[PDB]
Amino acid sequence: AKVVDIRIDTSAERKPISPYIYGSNQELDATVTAKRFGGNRTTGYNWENNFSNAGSDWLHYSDTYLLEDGGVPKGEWSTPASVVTTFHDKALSKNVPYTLITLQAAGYVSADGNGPVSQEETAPSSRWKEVKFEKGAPFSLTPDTEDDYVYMDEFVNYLVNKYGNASTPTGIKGYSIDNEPALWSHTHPRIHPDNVTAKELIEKSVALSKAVKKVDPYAEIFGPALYGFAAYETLQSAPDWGTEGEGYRWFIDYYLDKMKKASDEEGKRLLDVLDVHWYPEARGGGERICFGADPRNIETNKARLQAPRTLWDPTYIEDSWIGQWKKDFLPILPNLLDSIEKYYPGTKLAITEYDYGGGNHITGGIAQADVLGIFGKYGVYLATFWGDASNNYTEAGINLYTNYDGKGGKFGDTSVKCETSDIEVSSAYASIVGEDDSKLHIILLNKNYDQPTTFNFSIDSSKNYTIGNVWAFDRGSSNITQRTPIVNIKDNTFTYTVPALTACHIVLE
Ligand SMILES: OC[C@H]1O[C@@H](O[C@H]2[C@H](O)[C@@H](O)[C@H](O[C@H]3[C@H](O)[C@@H](O)[C@H](O[C@H]4[C@H](O)[C@H](O)[C@H](O)O[C@@H]4CO)O[C@@H]3CO)O[C@@H]2CO)[C@H](O)[C@@H](O)[C@@H]1O
Ligand SMILES: [Ca+2]
Ligand SMILES: [Cl-]
Ligand SMILES: [Zn+2]
Repeated sequence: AKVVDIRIDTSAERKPISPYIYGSNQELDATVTAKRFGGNRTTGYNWENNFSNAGSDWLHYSDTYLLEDGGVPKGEWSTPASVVTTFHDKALSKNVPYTLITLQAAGYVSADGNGPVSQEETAPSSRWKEVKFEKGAPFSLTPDTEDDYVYMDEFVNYLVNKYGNASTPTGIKGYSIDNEPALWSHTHPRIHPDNVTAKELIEKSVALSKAVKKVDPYAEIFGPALYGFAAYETLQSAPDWGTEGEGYRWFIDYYLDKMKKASDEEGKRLLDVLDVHWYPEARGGGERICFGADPRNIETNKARLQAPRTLWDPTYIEDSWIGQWKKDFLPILPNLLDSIEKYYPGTKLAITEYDYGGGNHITGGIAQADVLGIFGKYGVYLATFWGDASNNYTEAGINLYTNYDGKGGKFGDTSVKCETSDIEVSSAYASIVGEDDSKLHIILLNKNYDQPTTFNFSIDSSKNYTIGNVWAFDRGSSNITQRTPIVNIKDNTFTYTVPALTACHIVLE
């Protein structure tokens, strides 16, 4: 019999959980709290006519993909920014409080939707329009599609004119400085053939941020949307890192320090959120836990359940090149947060793309629930899962926090102290609402693969809990269903046995 003790103190370690950590990039069968318009297709997106380029994802085709995939009504295809206004309109209609829109910085955007762009048509060419951050002339709500430029501040002006600025209820709250710059030369060689330099990225980030904030001083700027660890460390061996990086432990520090320096010179914050993508490299059963992972491989599923620990646990070393060669930078969230504290205090942290895999398997659901608990506990500001609606268990993991009862019930927004005696077989996160502990929320995850786990709970609270309602998902179904309530609570202690591989949300009152 596996027995684990869970100890919670509702008065200790109280910290707000940002409401935006429960987001997505795609349209999911889950209640989300943030929507990001980003990814490869957004680098060459032209707001003036809605065309965009697939880059290496599909023969460098310039077409109407984003209009089609975004579900934009045909009659609006020629309307400026219809891809983005359709995107934000949808978010607003779903009561999503945060919309993050990627702006273009690689350099050029699609001039047309005429198909493949040849290598001989690498920008500049008739197939592209040059991006300029500041128009330097009066904005127009009807941008000229005949000239050679596309202006980012004019794009932002169009959105602010329509929705109000970021301080208002319907305004777009954040903008991203493009997408995965260290991969521009790989994903978008027809736009930016040369490997991005550290100097170039800072120059562009500062210039675009200034341009955006002159239009909407309340908008939050997100950067650099790094694809993965190699970019975090050296911006993918940036051509000038040997010189620019002198004295810096990794590119993350250089980016924060240089953005802080530019902000100090400008007189206002130019970087609001340090933004990175994290697709785990963790392996099990001979394969990575994401990207083509086989749900039949038990060792991979088991590795997926432990992988979230790389985000916070100093004692956990995953099986990957990062776990092997980059221990100095693990656990990853504390290292990113440490860098922020050292080089640009006050900067927020966001994970704008991530996927732990096994999306249609119970372990993908449990890992997703674990990751969200970790994001909340460690102070992540915004997070957006990258993956489609077929990831039913990932969606259950999100709904366990955002809509566990099907009627809007959600995890508390204030994290409180909650410790488990066995971090390998379980995870537990607790929260309350605001400053009130009248209702105590607990996400309890049993990672035991084939045996139930008995949990002995001990809670320190100003309230005496008498009932604990329960909602959970498991291998029987990704649908979250209400379970029999916990009723024998003695002096805020109780014992609850959970079946193998089950994710629960307990609400004590
Ligand atoms: O070209 C016409 C053709 O399009 C087909 O659909 C394509 C689309 O053109 C293409 O742009 C799209 O690309 C995806 C890509 O497949 C996906 O891997 C990638 O994911 C990246 C992400 O962008 C991140 O920034 C980072 O690198 O991590 C993630 C990976 O986890 O995003 C791209 C889009 O941004 O794929 C679709 C489907 O193949 C139509 O299907 C076809 O009918 C049209 O004729
Ligand atoms: Ca133009
Ligand atoms: Cl990158
Ligand atoms: Zn789904």
